[PDB]
Amino acid sequence: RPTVRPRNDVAHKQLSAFGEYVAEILPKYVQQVQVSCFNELEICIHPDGVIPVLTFLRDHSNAQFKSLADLTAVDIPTRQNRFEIVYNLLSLRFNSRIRVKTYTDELTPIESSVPVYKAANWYEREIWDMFGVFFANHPDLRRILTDYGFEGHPFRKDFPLSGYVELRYDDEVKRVVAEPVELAQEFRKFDLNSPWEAFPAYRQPP
Amino acid sequence: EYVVAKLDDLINWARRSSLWPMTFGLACCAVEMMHMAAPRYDMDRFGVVFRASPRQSDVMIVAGTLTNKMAPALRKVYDQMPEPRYVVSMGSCANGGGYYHYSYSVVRGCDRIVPVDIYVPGCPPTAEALLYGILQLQKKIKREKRL
Amino acid sequence: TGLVGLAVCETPHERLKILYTKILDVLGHIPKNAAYRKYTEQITNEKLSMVKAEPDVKKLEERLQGGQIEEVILQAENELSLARKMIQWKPWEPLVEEPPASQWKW
Amino acid sequence: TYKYVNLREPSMDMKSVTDRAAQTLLWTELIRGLGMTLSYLFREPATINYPFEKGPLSPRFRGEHALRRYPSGEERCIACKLCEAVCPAQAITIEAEPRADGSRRTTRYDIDMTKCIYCGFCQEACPVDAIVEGPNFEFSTETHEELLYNKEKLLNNGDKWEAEIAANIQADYLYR
Amino acid sequence: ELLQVLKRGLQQVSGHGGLRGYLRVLFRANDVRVGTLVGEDKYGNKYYEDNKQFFGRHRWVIYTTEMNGKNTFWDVDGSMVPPEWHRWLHCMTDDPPTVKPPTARKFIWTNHKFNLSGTPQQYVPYSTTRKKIQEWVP
Amino acid sequence: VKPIFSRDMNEAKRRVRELYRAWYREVPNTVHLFQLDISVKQGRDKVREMFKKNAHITDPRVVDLLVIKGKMELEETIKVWKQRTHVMRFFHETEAPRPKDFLSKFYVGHD
Amino acid sequence: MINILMLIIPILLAVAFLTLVERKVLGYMQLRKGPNVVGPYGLLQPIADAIKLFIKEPLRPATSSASMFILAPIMALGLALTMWIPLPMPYPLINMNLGVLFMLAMSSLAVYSILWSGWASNSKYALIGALRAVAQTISYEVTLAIILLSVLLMSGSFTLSTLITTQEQMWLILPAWPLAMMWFISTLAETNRAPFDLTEGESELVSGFNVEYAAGPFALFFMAEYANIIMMNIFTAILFLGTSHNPHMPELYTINFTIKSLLLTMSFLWIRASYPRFRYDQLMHLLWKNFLPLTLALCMWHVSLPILTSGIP
Amino acid sequence: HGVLRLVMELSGEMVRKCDPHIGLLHRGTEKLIEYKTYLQALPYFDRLDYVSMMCNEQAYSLAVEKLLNIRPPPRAQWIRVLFGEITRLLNHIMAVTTHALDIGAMTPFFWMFEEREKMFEFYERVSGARMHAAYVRPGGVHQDLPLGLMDDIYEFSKNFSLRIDELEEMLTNNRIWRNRTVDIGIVTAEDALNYGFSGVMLRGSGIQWDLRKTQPYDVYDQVEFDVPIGSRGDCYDRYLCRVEEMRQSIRIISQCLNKMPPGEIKVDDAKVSPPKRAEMKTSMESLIHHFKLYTEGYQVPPGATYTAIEAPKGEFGVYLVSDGSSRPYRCKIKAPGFAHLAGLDKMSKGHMLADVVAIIGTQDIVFGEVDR
Amino acid sequence: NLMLALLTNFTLATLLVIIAFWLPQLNVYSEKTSPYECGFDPMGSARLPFSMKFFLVAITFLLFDLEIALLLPLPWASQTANLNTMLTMALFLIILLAVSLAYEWTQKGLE
Ligand SMILES: NC(=O)c1ccc[n+]([C@@H]2O[C@H](COP(=O)([O-])OP(=O)(O)OC[C@H]3O[C@@H](n4cnc5c(N)ncnc54)[C@H](OP(=O)(O)O)[C@@H]3O)[C@@H](O)[C@H]2O)c1
Ligand code: SF4
Ligand code: SF4
Ligand code: SF4
Repeated sequence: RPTVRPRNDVAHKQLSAFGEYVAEILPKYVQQVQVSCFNELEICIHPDGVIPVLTFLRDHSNAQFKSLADLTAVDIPTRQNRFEIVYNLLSLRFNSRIRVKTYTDELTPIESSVPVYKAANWYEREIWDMFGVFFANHPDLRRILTDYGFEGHPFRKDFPLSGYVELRYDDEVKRVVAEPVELAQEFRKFDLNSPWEAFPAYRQPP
Repeated sequence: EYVVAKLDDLINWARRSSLWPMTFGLACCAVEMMHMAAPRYDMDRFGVVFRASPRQSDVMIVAGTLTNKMAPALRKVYDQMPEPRYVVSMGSCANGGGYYHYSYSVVRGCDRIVPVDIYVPGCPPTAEALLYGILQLQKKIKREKRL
Repeated sequence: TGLVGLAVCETPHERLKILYTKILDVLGHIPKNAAYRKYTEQITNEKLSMVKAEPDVKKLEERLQGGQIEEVILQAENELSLARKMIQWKPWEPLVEEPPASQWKW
Repeated sequence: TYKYVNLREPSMDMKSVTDRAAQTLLWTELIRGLGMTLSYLFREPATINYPFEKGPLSPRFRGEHALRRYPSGEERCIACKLCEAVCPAQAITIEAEPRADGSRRTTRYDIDMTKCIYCGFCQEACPVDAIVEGPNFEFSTETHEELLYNKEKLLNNGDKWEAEIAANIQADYLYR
Repeated sequence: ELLQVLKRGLQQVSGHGGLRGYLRVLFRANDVRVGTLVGEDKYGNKYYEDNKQFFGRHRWVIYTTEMNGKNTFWDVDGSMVPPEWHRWLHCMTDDPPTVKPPTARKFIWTNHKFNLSGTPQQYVPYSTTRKKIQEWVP
Repeated sequence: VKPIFSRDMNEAKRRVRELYRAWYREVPNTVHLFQLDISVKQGRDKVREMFKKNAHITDPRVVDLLVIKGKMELEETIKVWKQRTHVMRFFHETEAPRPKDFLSKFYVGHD
Repeated sequence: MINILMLIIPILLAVAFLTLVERKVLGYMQLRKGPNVVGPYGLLQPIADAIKLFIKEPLRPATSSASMFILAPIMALGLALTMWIPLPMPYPLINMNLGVLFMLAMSSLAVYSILWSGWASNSKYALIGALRAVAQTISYEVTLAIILLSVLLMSGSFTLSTLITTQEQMWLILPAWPLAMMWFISTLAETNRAPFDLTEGESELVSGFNVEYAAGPFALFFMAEYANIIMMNIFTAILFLGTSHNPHMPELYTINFTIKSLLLTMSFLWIRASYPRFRYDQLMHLLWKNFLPLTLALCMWHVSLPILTSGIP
Repeated sequence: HGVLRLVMELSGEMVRKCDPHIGLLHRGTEKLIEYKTYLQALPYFDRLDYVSMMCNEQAYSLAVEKLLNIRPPPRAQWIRVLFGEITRLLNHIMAVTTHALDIGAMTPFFWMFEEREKMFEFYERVSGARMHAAYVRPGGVHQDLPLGLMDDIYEFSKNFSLRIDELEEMLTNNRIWRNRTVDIGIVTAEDALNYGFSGVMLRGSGIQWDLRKTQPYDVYDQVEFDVPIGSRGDCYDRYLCRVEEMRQSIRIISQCLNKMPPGEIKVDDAKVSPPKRAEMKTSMESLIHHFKLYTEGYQVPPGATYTAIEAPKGEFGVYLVSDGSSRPYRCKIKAPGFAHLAGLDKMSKGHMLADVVAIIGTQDIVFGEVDR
Repeated sequence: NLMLALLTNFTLATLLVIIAFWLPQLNVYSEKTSPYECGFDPMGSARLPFSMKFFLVAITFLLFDLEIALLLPLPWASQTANLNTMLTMALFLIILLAVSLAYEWTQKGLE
């Protein structure tokens, strides 16, 4: 392969040792499922204890990650449990990237990462705004990416892209800017979906 | 009769001479709005002097994307402007969202909040095309007060 | 001499040896059958022997740190806090919690 | 690699201390900074006044949209809904009906300038090369209605820019 | 050095126009410069070129008085100059009436039009489809 | 006992009451400090109709989530933030259609 | 009296024609073309602003105050344009019994223009630009009087007429070498277009005495604020410059005096473009902490000098 | 710099608590991309940031390149660094010019914007747009470099070496900057590491860490990189490192000019990258793949991927989650804008209102970053 | 006359205000706002103390300004009186002012 393959796997064997190392501790409280593909590692964590997992990977001698820089969340309605909070972690002394996930429906409150990480609270505000996931024992849960008088959560797949309240006219009122008007221009819903599966091995048995 | 008709053009000549813009740091359009101050394509004392403060300026240039969080903010700034005021909505975001438009937060076209006199269609609004936004403004000011 | 971080590199040897000897005793209180005690000990014992062998040279700081002794001391300073938190919250020794719903494929 | 911003004190003894103290007592280096813009005043400004002089450009440049036509009449656009799908803003709309008998080329063709981020995507996606982007700048309107393009017509009125387009496309085939 | 600088300014005023010509290039035109000219253009554009000065500059060019029906000498915009913007002023090196040949099509507009903006006979939106037809008979 | 949310079924009823007291004292304060707008008497009735729409009570998880959401949209004037008379106005002013009649809505042609 | 009316109308034009220099010289300092389109070299633009800002621009503040606010642009011009009267020139308008005392008193009274503009808006947003304008002026009034006293004891009395006659062979820049360098900084005590300056320009904070004011009062502020820059430039050209006197020919003095002032007029706009703002706290540390012990040491030095070698008017 | 609310709590004039009620520019790119294809979603990344153009899409395309597991052509890899370093000439200039304009300096803003307007000519000649261009694509690079660029880049870089040092003789050596910016918001401890600024800050002061040397993207480690790292966590050292980045940027550009393999611009696979205009008109297979790369385009292999390439401000932590279809359902651009604004709780402790402005400039919170 | 010189400048200055006051008039809507400059509704209504920070440095000016006024005899008094008797007294006031500023160095304040 000259232009076919991006990179050859050589560090993948060494990265697979990490997937065994945390699994050797073996908690039903923490571990569950370990997935590793394309020079990266992914771990999903039981909702009951997230804070003890975040104290791990930080400080530890063999794996010194410490920096819990990026914090994402997945919106998916296929499973019985809806949202999935995904932590993206990076090491500065060790030079490696690892992923931490949660599996619960998280309409009910989830454990916060503020005592472990100082910048995570700002990312926690993003999740509560866009999705509606409350963090227990969180200091100051302020709205950032939402309007001051906004109903619902602006990112959820259950509600339309245009939104319920979005159009703002000045109209007959001298200073008060309107909100209740809901009609917008037509977004063309593309019903395109190609026949035949593009990839082997990804096919699941019914 | 003739002195009255020429005096109205003399008042309009002052707006034809100089107009002070507002530094609306609203999006990427504001970066090209800074390129109006950049020497290669200049309106610096050609007819534009940057100073900010909505109370002193004559023309406000809405430079980018407006949201529902920004709709009450921009509205009273236009109200803080002196009564002979002109709004130049520059960019596709200012004309109805670059992409967006069918998005939840973005207000469509500025005209829903504040009325616009001169439209500039350019996403990356090229400084060459931006120069019309002030030159056509001066050309549009033709006649004020008949009686 | 000045360190890279805000924490100033104070001239103190055997200071690193105190914190590593402290954490070994903490581990031998509650977990013994658990792997958390057995796996952390072999890293610490290998690291402590390197300090005893090297007489205050920069090569001792170059052993799995390479940012002077001050940066390695910060890892040892927070080592006692994480070891005490691991003993307080039962997770390493106990494994009996519930599992999530069978779905993973996207 | 480490470049190091810290100088670790340039002053030491007698000669190295007094000259570093002389610049802080009076000015010297501020007068040296004053002389930096002195030479900048002496050199000519690189300024272009628009109503007479024009700025530099490129053979491939995107401005206002205009659709092309064949040398012996006929609309070059074939109506695919291709450029509609590529469009990230979805500014371009297309609906097609058969043209009298034989040929089947367009009925509705609106490109809204309320949207459009100017990608050159529709210029690249088009197999027949209908939408070719010209070096347009002058566009200013009173209303939104005057701004957004109607069913071809104004887009067909790109004939005043099609002479430049034919020269620009000569740099496009066998790319640059 | 000082004598040649003052002589260069006097020669520039003497070359282009004269006394009445120099005032027209000072009051109406922003920058006054003299050099080579292309000449041939639609309506009546001057189009000057072949000047050193600075990078990305091709002389004064100048806009024509009354191009189509505007009747303005004091007011000028980028609506001036025919299909020739792709050369001389920007991008291309070859001159539009001297070396570079314009391609014939017998479909392109012969007379160049200026943008109306506020003036009548401007841009307009229009419907396209005949839509669903409705019929009622007595 | 999953998930906690904040309180039990009976305790959740008094958490809304505690939130109600703080917001009932703010309607005289949102006129003098902010803007004149409408009225103090009509403002209090606008509060009561908001809670009546939300009144269901079936799960402690749903009720406690409304309290935290209530401690932001009604906390917008507690620590005094800018709303600029466009936010906080919950009731529609420029929206005048309220037709509920098979005879009324069908004449206007909808759905 | 005709002389007073022949010292307001041509002087307001000098503040008007300043707007050219404020973006022509400052423009070439930043390598950009300034005034060009409006006039032959943009010369019709400065007079166009008087038609622009007064006749058509209408604003009065919202919450406002009562009689004060509109009292402040009257206080701006009516205290800064009066400063032209005690000036020695070739010949002064009513030569004062003591000259520089009236110059120092009315300059501190001119500070009130930015002070009363704090109570122009009852809202707290405007008065932060006023409170900053207090400290950026209050400290520099100390040295402004002290450095004067060291020059005044060196040459003549307070009378401005004697300050012209004292410089017959050489300038006062050479004997007062560190003191002349101080009057490039101490002159910028008033809210002037500079790098040191005060709370008047935008940059970081909101514009002081401009955010509260309209266009018409706000336009009247610039006709006073930029007027003080010329005033300090002339005042430096009396205290430190002189060259020649000549009572027989006023023509030889008037040309020579203007060139000396115009070189200083460019120098403040040279300062404005070149350097960033000194910060509210650290401008209070330039003087008081660092420059006040230096000026007083030179004040101590200038007391001894007439006693050491005879120097009494 | 507009759109940063910053509600202040002052015990007098100095700041005790600073809570920025930001996210006012929330355009909502997250949910909007969900309904677009990979080729359709491309120019969004360019219009995310306001300063970086080719540094953006670079993080996005590499994520698609890691999803499809297809390497870009060797020529296209060298153009990506040549334009990856050219964005640093735009970003670090704005990190100085607008930052100095925020303080009160008038000259340096117009000293470098004449250079910047000459810099956009390189963008215009390489792609039809001025600022944001869909030039960087998952198929390596979209279009070839024209013949009138390589003569221009070398001519521009030769005159640039003196031009950058003119700022140092104007700003760094002056007493004004050494009086003001020194000792403001000194954060270098483990707490600075607990905020995670990635680019600058940690790189600017303290930890000797960068992705440019550790994690290669498209032909790295072969090109000699120089990383400026200061001593104190103050605003002056955090400014000096960016200027030292600019003086040690031409070295990368010059090495990119010397090392150029003549070959291919796009990948040979027509499943990912669209074929040539002359290629599609004659042969059949090319035109069908050209037709199918739109409507429902790329067809992405399923699986969650996370990529980060060092921005001149920080990191673009793009997190793509993939389905069978060519629509990427949800992605988050983890720009340093969220990380820098989070630090303002500690940065503004015991500081005046005037130097809080200086904190924004040194962090370079260009509010285009703050969206996701 | 000094009175006629000062009043003519003052009357011309206030007359220019009247020109800008009466000529521009068309409409005055409820459009003008309290804070302006940046926008949004004012969170800090009316007036609040703020204070502090420069309280010590401002007070010292009121104390120092009296001494500089007492230094004003120097160029105007030293003409008739004996210099040797004055030298000990004239410097004396300047010396003690440096002593007060030396006490100002040991903790200057919050400024
Ligand atoms: N006082 C009240 O509020 C009251 C009480 C009872 C009934 N009403 C009724 O309600 C209506 C209120 O209207 P209004 O007084 O508010 O309107 P208005 O302010 O007088 O405005 C009318 C507009 O029409 C134009 N216009 C009218 N006559 C014109 C003419 N002969 N030539 C040229 N332009 C002309 C004017 O333009 P120019 O300014 O450019 O000329 C003006 O802008 C009245 O018609 C009245 O019958 C009012
Ligand atoms: S129109 Fe384009 S350049 Fe302007 S703000 Fe919108 S995306 Fe940015
Ligand atoms: S412009 Fe081109 S791609 Fe679009 S419908 Fe017409 S022929 Fe097809
Ligand atoms: S340039 Fe882009 S946004 Fe504009 S019409 Fe073409 S594809 Fe659509």
